[PDB]
Amino acid sequence: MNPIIYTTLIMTVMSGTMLVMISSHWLLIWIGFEMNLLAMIPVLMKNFNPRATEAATKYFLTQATASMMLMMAIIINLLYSGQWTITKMFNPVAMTMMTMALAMKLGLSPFHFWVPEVTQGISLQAGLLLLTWQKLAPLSVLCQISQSINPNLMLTMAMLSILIGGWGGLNQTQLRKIMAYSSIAHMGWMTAVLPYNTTMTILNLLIYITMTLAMFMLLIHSSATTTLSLSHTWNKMPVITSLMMVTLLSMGGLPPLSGFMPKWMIIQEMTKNESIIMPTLMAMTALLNLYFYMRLAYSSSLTMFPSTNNMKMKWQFEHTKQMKLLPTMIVLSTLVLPMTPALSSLN
Amino acid sequence: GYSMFAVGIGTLLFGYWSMMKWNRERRRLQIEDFEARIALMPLFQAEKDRRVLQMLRENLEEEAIIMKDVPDWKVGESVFHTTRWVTPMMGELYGLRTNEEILSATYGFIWYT
Amino acid sequence: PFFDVQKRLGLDLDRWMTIQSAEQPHKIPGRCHAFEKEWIECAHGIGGIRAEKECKIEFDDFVECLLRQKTMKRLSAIKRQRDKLIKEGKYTPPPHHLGKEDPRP
Amino acid sequence: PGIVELPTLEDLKVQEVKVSSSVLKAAAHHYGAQCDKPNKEFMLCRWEEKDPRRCLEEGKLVNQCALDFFRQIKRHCAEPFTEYWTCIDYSGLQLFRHCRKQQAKFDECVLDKLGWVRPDLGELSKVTKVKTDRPLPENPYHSRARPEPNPEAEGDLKPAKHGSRLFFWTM
Amino acid sequence: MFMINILSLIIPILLAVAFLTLVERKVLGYMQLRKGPNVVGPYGLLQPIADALKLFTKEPLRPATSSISMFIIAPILALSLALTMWVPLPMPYPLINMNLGVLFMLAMSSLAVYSILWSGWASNSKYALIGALRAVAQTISYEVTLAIILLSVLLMNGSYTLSTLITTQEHIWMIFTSWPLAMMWFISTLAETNRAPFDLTEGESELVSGFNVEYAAGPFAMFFMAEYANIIMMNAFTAILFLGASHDPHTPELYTINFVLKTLALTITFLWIRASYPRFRYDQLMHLLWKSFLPLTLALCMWHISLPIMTASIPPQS
Amino acid sequence: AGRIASFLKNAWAKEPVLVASFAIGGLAIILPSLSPYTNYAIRINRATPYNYPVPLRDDGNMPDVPSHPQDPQGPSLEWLKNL
Amino acid sequence: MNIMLTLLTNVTLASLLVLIAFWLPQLNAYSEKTSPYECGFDPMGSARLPFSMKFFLVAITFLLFDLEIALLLPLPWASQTNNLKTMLTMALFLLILLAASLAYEWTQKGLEWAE
Amino acid sequence: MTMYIAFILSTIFVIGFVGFSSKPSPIYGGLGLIVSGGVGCGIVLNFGGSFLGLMVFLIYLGGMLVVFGYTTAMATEMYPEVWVSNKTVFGAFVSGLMMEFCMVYYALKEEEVEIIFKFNGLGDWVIYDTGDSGFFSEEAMGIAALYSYGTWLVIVTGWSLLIGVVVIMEITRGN
Ligand SMILES: CCCCCCCCCCCCCCCCC[C@@H](O)O[C@H](CO[C@H](O)CCCCCCCCCCCCCCC)COP(=O)(O)OCC[N+](C)(C)C
Ligand SMILES: CCCCCCCCCCCCCCCCC[C@@H](O)O[C@H](CO[C@H](O)CCCCCCCCCCCCCCC)COP(=O)(O)OCC[N+](C)(C)C
Ligand SMILES: CCCCCCCC/C=C/CCCCCCCC(=O)OC[C@H](COP(=O)(O)OCCN)OC(=O)CCCCCCC/C=C/CCCCCCCC
Ligand SMILES: CCCCCCCC/C=C\CCCCCCCC(=O)O[C@H](COC(=O)CCCCCCC/C=C/CCCCCCCC)COP(=O)(O)OCCN
Repeated sequence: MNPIIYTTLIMTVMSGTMLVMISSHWLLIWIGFEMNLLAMIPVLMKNFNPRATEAATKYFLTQATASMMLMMAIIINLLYSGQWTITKMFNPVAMTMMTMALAMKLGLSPFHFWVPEVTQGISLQAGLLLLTWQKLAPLSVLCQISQSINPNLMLTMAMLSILIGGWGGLNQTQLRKIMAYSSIAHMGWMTAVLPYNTTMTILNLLIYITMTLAMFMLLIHSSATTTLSLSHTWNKMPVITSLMMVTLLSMGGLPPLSGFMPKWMIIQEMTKNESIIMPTLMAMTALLNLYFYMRLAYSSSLTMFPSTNNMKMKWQFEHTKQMKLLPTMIVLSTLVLPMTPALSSLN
Repeated sequence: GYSMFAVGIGTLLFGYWSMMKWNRERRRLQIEDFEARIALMPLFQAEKDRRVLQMLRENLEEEAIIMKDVPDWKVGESVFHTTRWVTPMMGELYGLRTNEEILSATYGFIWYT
Repeated sequence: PFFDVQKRLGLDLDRWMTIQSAEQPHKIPGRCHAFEKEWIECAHGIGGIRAEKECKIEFDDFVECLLRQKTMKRLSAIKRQRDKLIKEGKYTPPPHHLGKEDPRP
Repeated sequence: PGIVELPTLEDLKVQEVKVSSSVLKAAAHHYGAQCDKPNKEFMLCRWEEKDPRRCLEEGKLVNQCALDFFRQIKRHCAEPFTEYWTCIDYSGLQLFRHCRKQQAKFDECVLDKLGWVRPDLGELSKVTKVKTDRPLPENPYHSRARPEPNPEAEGDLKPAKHGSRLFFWTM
Repeated sequence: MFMINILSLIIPILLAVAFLTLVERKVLGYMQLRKGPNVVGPYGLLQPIADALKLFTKEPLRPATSSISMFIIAPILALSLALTMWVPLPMPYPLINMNLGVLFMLAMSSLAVYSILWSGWASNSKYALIGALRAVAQTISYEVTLAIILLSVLLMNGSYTLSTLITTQEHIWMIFTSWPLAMMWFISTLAETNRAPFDLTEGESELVSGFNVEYAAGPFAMFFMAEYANIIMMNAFTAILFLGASHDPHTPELYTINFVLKTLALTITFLWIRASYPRFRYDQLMHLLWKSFLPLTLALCMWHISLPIMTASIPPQS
Repeated sequence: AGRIASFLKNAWAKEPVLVASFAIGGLAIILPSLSPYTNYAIRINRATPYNYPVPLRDDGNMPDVPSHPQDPQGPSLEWLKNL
Repeated sequence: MNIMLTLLTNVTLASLLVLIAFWLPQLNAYSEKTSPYECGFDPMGSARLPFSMKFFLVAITFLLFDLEIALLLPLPWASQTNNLKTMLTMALFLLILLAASLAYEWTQKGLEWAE
Repeated sequence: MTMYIAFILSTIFVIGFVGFSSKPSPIYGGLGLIVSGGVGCGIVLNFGGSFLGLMVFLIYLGGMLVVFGYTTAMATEMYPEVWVSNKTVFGAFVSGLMMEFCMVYYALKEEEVEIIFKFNGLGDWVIYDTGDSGFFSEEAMGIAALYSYGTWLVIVTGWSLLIGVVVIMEITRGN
């Protein structure tokens, strides 16, 4: 692919997301989604091979079905109230269809199956984009229509997402599928607090995005897509594996690391309403994500796996391309808890 | 080579000038017809108001005759909280008439070719 | 979530098409222009929570104009009673209704 | 929700203008030139009251003015008007352009007999002013009283008491 | 009374098609230094009747491998659409007066391709399939350019009503204003009717009979009649669009005579072109339509939007 | 200025269709901004009376509004007859 | 109503022509007569086998260019607006965008058929 | 009740939808979609939407021509399936027909809420407008307002179409 064409496609993806974020008209929001998908399909196919083509096809089918349901919900809402402005969604059937369409776009359970497959079928850069930038538009719409949400449906989907993310991640040796299941669980956490406080949703999204960016950038720096290939990195660059171990611990939600901050905050918010059983269940379930993060840390940093002879040659060369934002991303992923009250600036 | 291009360009320019003159004349004629319609509009509005009111009154009297059997039916009761005038839905003007008039009132203009 | 770029810059990217009571070409009015105008003026500035209760009458009138459910219910009741009366044979329907009416311009 | 007030049938009776569309179109310009005042009064009533039940007398006056206009036209130029409107009526689109001789004869007759001048192009489409003793309606929409707004934000901003007050943080 | 109008429209069109077959044969003969049909009937005037009687008393075949439903549906669709395409033509008054007659013709013309598509597919033979795919390619070649040319020409009419074209060309023919568009439209109508040099769906030398190779007797005659009716109809549309006859409301017969004469001239030009030139390759038709006609058509559409605004010559009837 | 002349000659010798298309498109783009009759087209569009002109209530302080269609006040279309 | 009657009349006439064609003449159908035609020799494969399309990219581009026709059709009515400058700017913008897309597909060998 | 024309057209619309949704073979699916496009054009025409109906019919005719070519190229088999050549396709078709007939009977003989709300029938003529004014078509004016009011829509639409051309070329580049 031409670099000019790649830049144009990335800019079109971002423009579709921005159009979703700045629009007041439902038609313009739908157009933003369409433009984002149209530009996103070729980016997933940048390195051409059958797996990338399969991932792109599955992604297109899922997102096109979601957009059809989105448009039908908009039209039903218009039928029962001649309104185009994104507001309290005057019809409940239309609101149910809207919620299901947005959940399918986000990959929330039980519309979760496509996320591990698409993530595994594409490159690490495409996976970074898909798991970070592609969450902004549906979450922005959900934040805008939160007051009309049905808490039962969204809470059911969020709890299912957390459970399924943990259970599915428990079974993986491929790093991209691990990241996808982690994303599913974190989306569940984000949507669990949405009917109560959208500021907490934004805070969780920001912290998750920072940690995911650090994770994907560390995985690109050490060209590993499997557990066994990541188990070699200690014999080439131990600093990368140590930073990865601390980042995994933060993603597990352990204090005093930054990944503990959202869950903590969310739990507190849920106890400001009554909502006692659900946060307890959510934390006990997030223990599963912590377990498979810890297994990855065992494989890559806390023990030393056997290496190969040809690795000696790799000792003689340095990394050519350097990521300028990786150190700041790591620091923000780990040492940010003491600045928790700054979340007031989010609302 | 040059002669053919020149002849074509001259033909195009002559056609452009003729069409400009004719289109301006047609615009003036349209303005005149629109002014005639504007002059005629108030009488049509008055007769339309009288026709609508007469149909509504006939429907009201017929409904008052019909619906006196039932216990709890207020005759001529509105369906709107507001007390201002609401344009009739045309299922209210032609609701008690033959299907020929209903067809002519609904699809008469669309089907006229 | 929503970055009100239009409000900050005063651009009007899409607000011209959000409602039916907003500056149509040739001043063509919507079928429910007055009802929507009244509901909007009632609900302006007080927030959605208060508007959902204090502007319920205007919204109900607007929805009745939009979908016309009660009007069809009333028309169906009248027609059913008339049909029963004629079937019993007591209706004695008028000439204008039957198409024998003296039309006016 | 209350009953709907409707005029009686007897109140809706008026002498009718029973000439076809071609006849009306053939005399449209002179009709708009002569009967302008009652028509403008009726249109102002119609657009201000927003209720057909409140401008019935104005409609009757419009009908009376049209009847007087057509009575005069019959009295002075029966034949030229008949020829002109027959010419207009033959056309499928009822076009002015195809019958100018008959229009010229009708115009000459009305000018000589009644001193009537056909309006120039763009004159009947003007926005005019009308003098009426009818009071301007105050609530033509029958609007309810608007709910009172949330009061306001007032006073000077002071730092938050003891900071954020979030768990153990003292700032 | 309206059914009488429908019959008086559709029966004379069929007779005109029948005798257009004879006229085309005789014109080709005399341009090829021969005579053509002059034996059965004086000057071959009974030849179309004999051809029709022979074709409708001949056994029709149902191929063993064919899909029978589509096989029978395709000629019915072709003939019915060809007859229907005539109803909005003002001569000077149309049978059906439409606000958007031009768009109606466009839609029905783009529907007519499925006759060839489905007949070729349902024949279940290789030559028919090749002909149907050539039809797909031909439509993809011409459709967009044809639509843009139509819009560019109608930017001076003011609407899509076909009768307004009579008043638009009251003083001058539209060809004097848009002769490049007229040329491209003429070539596009040659391509739209599958006529030489763009007769690729039949392709007699390459594909035997092409899409209708399995058809015989009456179903084949129906395809023939639909094709020739489309010829006459498209040339009548061109005559109305670019050479506007003067209409006197008290004497429509003069307009009818003038319009019929212009239509016959354009149809004879079609026959002349068939007799004069060799056949395109069907990729070359696509390249001609997409690399030469399309850019010029886009530029001329820009020019015909800009020109009425520049010269304050916008037509009426918003 | 000399190489582009050769480029134009070569384009005219190899792809005349594209040369004509680009010339026509450029003329169509740039000419309307240099014509004095575009505003005449705008005025003609504005002078077409699609809707009824609703009269204004006389408050006694509008000397620019005519009291009758034939009064000297109000807009004029006399510019349109000379076009 | 009239258009529906016209459609019914035309379809009925065509159907009656087919019926007459199939019921008037004498039929003698046998296996060799109804076999597929391939110029006197039996076909090797089936006509239902995949048939390669060499101009698939042009077909997709035709799908995309067909919607610009729907976008540009209302131009005769759009030319009657009061703000002619905005309308002309937007129409020229759309046509320039279409020309740019055609130029992009042309220069990247997109109009060439597959070999 | 008046001639049932709109109801008949909408029923044929649903029937064509069931025809292509049972997925016999893309040839017959395209035929069913063409039939649905035609009856939808008729439905929209009966409501005063001449331009929109004609436009949607033209667009879907072009789309189905491209789909026919692609079906011949890439979606064929030795024996293409019809609605009566396979038990799954026939079962889906019959189930769709019975579902439509049951819903029609339910909403016609009774007045009950299927999913959203209730419905009694009375024909679609009741909710019409009886609006008496105009030397123009309102739909034409609204659609033409795209070039004066919808500048933003024109911008985003044109950008999307150009991006679509670039996107299809990138996707089919292969390598
Ligand atoms: C231009 C378009 C419009 C034209 C207007 C006229 C339309 C004409 C109608 C279309 C059909 C044209 C074909 C006419 C030929 C006859 C075909 C058929 O009807 O006849 C026989 C139909 O008959 C059946 O075979 C059985 C006999 C009748 C069946 C009994 C049904 C019960 C009816 C009661 C009868 C009692 C007396 C009726 C008078 C009151 C079929 O026999 P078959 O050989 O296979 O087919 C080939 C015919 N051949 C021999 C001429 C070649
Ligand atoms: C800060 C960064 C700036 C650069 C990045 C900008 C990214 C967005 C791309 C273009 C900016 C959008 C702004 C234009 C919004 C359109 C509306 C506004 O401009 O007003 C219009 C003014 O129109 C003007 O002509 C401006 C439009 C011309 C736009 C030129 C095309 C530029 C787009 C190029 C980038 C887009 C994607 C790439 C495509 C090549 C209409 O005004 P008017 O008609 O009086 O009144 C309407 C109200 N009425 C109907 C009651 C009368
Ligand atoms: C008095 C001076 C006149 C000035 C006129 C303006 C400038 C005229 C010259 C500008 C460019 C002229 C054409 C381009 C240069 C020559 C053509 C060329 O580049 O190579 C030809 C080559 C085609 O040949 P092939 O298909 O590759 O042949 C294969 C078999 N051998 O061209 C190309 O590769 C790309 C062609 C792109 C066409 C552009 C698409 C359509 C755009 C025109 C529509 C209207 C435009 C209006 C908007 C622009 C306004 C300024
Ligand atoms: C003052 C401002 C005015 C603005 C400028 C306007 C003037 C512009 C002048 C130029 C207009 C010319 C229009 C011609 C359009 C296409 C011409 C063309 O170049 O096409 C040819 C080919 O076009 C054809 O020859 C058509 C092929 C089919 C022929 C079928 C029969 C021939 C026609 C017989 C006579 C038809 C008469 C047309 C009008 C009939 C009446 C309506 C391209 O093919 P090649 O030469 O191979 O080059 C491409 C590779 N470089």
